[PDB]
Amino acid sequence: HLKPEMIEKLNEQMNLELYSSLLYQQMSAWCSYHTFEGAAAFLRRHAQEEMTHMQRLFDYLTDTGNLPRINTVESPFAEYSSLDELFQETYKLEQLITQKINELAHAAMTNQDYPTFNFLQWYVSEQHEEEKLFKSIIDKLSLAGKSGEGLYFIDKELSTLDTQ
Amino acid sequence: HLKPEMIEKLNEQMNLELYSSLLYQQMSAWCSYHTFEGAAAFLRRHAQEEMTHMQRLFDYLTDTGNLPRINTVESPFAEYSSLDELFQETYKLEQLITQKINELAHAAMTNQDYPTFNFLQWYVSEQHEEEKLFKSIIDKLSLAGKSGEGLYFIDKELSTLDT
Amino acid sequence: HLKPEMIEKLNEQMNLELYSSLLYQQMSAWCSYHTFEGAAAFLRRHAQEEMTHMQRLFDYLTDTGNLPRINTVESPFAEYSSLDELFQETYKLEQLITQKINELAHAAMTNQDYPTFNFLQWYVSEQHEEEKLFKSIIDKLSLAGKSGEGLYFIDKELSTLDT
Amino acid sequence: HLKPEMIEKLNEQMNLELYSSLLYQQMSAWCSYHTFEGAAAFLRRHAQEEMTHMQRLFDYLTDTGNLPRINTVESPFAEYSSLDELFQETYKLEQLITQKINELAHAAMTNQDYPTFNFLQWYVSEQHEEEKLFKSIIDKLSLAGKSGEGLYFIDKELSTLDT
Amino acid sequence: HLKPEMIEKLNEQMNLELYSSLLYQQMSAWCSYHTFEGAAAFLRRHAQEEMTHMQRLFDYLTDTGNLPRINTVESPFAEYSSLDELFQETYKLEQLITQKINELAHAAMTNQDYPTFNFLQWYVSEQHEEEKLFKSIIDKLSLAGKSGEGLYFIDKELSTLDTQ
Amino acid sequence: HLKPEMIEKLNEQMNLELYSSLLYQQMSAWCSYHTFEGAAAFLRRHAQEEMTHMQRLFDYLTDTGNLPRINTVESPFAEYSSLDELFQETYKLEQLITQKINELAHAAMTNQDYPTFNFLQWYVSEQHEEEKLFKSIIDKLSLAGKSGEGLYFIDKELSTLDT
Amino acid sequence: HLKPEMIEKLNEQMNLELYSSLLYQQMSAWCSYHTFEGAAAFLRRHAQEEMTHMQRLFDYLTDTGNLPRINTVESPFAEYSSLDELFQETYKLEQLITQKINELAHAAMTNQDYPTFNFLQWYVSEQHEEEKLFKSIIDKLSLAGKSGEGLYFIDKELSTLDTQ
Repeated sequence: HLKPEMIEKLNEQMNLELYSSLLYQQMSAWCSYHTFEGAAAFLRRHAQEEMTHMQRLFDYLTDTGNLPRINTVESPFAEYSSLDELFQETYKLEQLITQKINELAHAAMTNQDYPTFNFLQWYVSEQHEEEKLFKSIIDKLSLAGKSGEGLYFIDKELSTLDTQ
Repeated sequence: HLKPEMIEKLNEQMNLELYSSLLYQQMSAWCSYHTFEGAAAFLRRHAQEEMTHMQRLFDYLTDTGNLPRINTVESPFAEYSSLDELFQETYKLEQLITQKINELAHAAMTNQDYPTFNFLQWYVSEQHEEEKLFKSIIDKLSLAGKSGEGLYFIDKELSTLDT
Repeated sequence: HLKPEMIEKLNEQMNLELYSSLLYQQMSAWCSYHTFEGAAAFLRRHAQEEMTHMQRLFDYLTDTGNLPRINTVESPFAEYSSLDELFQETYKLEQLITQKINELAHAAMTNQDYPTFNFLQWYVSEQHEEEKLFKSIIDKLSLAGKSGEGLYFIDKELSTLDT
Repeated sequence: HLKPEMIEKLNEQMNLELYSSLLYQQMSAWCSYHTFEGAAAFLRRHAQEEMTHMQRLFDYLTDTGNLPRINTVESPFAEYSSLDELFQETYKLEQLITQKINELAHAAMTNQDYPTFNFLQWYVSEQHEEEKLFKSIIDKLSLAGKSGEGLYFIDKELSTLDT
Repeated sequence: HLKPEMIEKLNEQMNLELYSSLLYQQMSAWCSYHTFEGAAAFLRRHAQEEMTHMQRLFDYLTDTGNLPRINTVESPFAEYSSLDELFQETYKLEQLITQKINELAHAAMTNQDYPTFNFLQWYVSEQHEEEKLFKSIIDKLSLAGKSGEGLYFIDKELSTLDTQ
Repeated sequence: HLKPEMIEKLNEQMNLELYSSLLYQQMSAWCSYHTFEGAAAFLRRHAQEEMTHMQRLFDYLTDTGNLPRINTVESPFAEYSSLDELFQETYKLEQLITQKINELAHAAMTNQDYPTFNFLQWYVSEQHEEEKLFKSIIDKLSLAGKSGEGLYFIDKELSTLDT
Repeated sequence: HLKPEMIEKLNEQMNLELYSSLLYQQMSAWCSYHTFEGAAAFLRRHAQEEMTHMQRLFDYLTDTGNLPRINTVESPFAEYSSLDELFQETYKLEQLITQKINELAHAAMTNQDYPTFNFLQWYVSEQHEEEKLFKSIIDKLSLAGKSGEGLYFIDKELSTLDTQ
């Protein structure tokens, strides 16, 4: 009893959360391969977090009598020139996700779908936290990332970052 | 480190496990949509388990100096005519995984890759457990799955199976 | 404080929740009378839950300087041809409540009543949970409700459902 | 010590108990193969119990200065047309054991072997409990065993019966 | 989905483990009859251990969709001239069992049956332990077994041997 | 018992592990003398670890009715130009140890010595972990090892690494 | 600091303790091969003890600014005609160690090396314990070691000797 438009938008965001999980997972291999073991462990944990975001959309869709649908997932494989460029990409992905959540909420308002607007609030709030988390990592690299010694400590901080 | 043939079969297996995870995820949606909430909960738990099979291959690739590559995943989306057909498919999928693992083990032997052969034993053993679990569900469905009532109870058992 | 239109839709919703409580109470009598004691126990618990939905609207009206008014309640008394028809009706009632809440939320927006919009989110969220609970009971009845035996078991599940 | 006739009937009974253990073991294989995993688990536990009946006769023979002799055991392998036929056979086997014990008790009396008569009371009493357990399983199968669904539930009960 | 050859080999080893249980049980009567109560108790416990080896093959066969089959079991009855000869026989039985496990593993390799090769590893490892256990008993008898006083202490050590 | 070839390769690997222990021990002195006390502590702990590797082979040889032989061990003493060079040598040594273990596993398979192949699995698995550990130290030195300050921290991390 | 003479005698002594470790280890295999498993265990534990005596010297040398040096270690492999003869050899070795420690102590006095004389007191005291331990084993053997039965008991004792 959601409108088809909203069902699909929700469904697409579910797929986006899935992609993001796999992108973070893939990025963790780049890190491991380039010796950034602590950044690898943060990314792997973050990948798992994103699956949780996926499952939550998946559950909203099944609970409203819909059939979520996992679409083709493009390969997340990429090359990065530095640890710094990899985290620039994570931050831009999180900004895209934020923007798609804003579009979903706007569409929910325009369609007068108050259940979905309310459901989305969890994501509005989480994306705020995500952008702070990923911006703080860029800010660390900016400040201390210009030597191997600096990278070595940031890598250590990443090994346990956000496990409060 | 490892031979090109081994790296490639490992990487392909890691992708098959990822696919399996998503297929179980997708099937649990089919189950919720058709009111089998227990089966859905079991499929969802099992999706997560398959992800850990993926990760263990991912971590062996990275630990051996290689860069695991998550390839494009085909949509797991499908139609099933019955819960029974859906679990037939899970069992076939698990027999395919069993077979690819055995092929990987045999490649390891013939390439004299003892570290890989040893790594794979975890999968040989897990696949023995996977096939019993999925076959036993099919057996439940053969025995008691021909009425709503039976499905009802099987669905309930599935809601806590293997927990 | 609040606009006349908002006070009135709130007050009407408070009365709909009261009615819902009594209707569930009345249905639990139909269930006891027809030997479905489990369904009766579940309906009785749910009647109490609906009363708390009533009270929360009552308390928001009073907290905003208004005097909530319990209007005459129509008799919830009715005949049902089956336990299945009875639960069809509970689900329709819950979809009607969902719809009135969404109308109330929309009125809140268009009146730029942000305190009321915020108060209503508790109901939007509760109604999402109500519809799943009632739909799942209907699904149980579709699957296993066509024999005495199935009803027996469904009745037993209902006796502890959502506790 | 004991008379030749007593030593021999004891030794034969010890072999019948061994055979019974293996027959229950073998039946549990038939049950697993046909998907009755609960019945299989119960048969397997019961096989172990029959082994302890064997051992107690073994230990009485040795304690009385005799050398117990495990004779050749016939293959317990067989085909059954149904789980019901299989449990019919367990019950017949248990009635045969009951009868051989009673013959042994009577031989003990007529040989004025009071130590043996006293030793055998453990078996008289155990056989009373064995026949109730096996008869009750047959009764479950008569009552609810005519559908997949019933078998399903009976199988589940068997998985924890007498534990 | 195991090959018939492997199913039968597994099945035969199951029967061998069963025989061995009954042989140990039978040997314990010889011991009791000849007053070696402690050796009797070790043998009875070992007989139970061998049944466990049987059940494990039995379970692998049922779990792979096969029907294990208990065959005719020959009588284990024998005469022994001494406690020492009885333990020579236990050691040779364990060497036979070891060899049949090696043949089963070789056949598994040749057939490319990696599940069965992996299953058999438990037995490769156990048989290593078994041969040490039974060799140590022969070594005790060799060293201290030549008098009744010696036999009396070895019999006492046997009464609680391998119950760690 | 085992074949002469297997006995000899096992004995030679026992000796290689012993040598490795003493090399780590000697390298720890180089590190102490050049003020890398944390590196020295890690190397001392690892020398003890390699001693356990030696023992497990010694014990397999004795348990199989053989007589292990500790051969003459050449002095492990050497000059290192840097801490980075020393750790490059430890990694090369672990690679050699891994390769010998793989040649031993191979010889076991082709001699059909399944007991030894099984025994060697512990080493296959251990050498996988040894290589990850020693490669990670060289990776730390590569990232952070180019200033006294960086060496200072790596040395700290090494003082408790892998405990 | 440390005079050359002292550094050398200390390093030699480190190497003798390393040799003694390996000799005890090699002797345990002899015991194992001849079925004296309790003796083998004792010697394996004692080879570990000697290694700690090696390490304590190693650390004294490094702590005084020297570079201890592990020299070539000659094969400890030997034939022993009996368990008794093997323990006669361990006793003689321990007397040699005692004597080398006393020569080191004397060298430390002659050279006015009070730090080293102090360091060596651990060894003086230890070697007094070592000699009692290995003498007591020979004394068990001369008393009860002339029958297989006697040997079986001493072997049992050896299996847990010196463990608290």
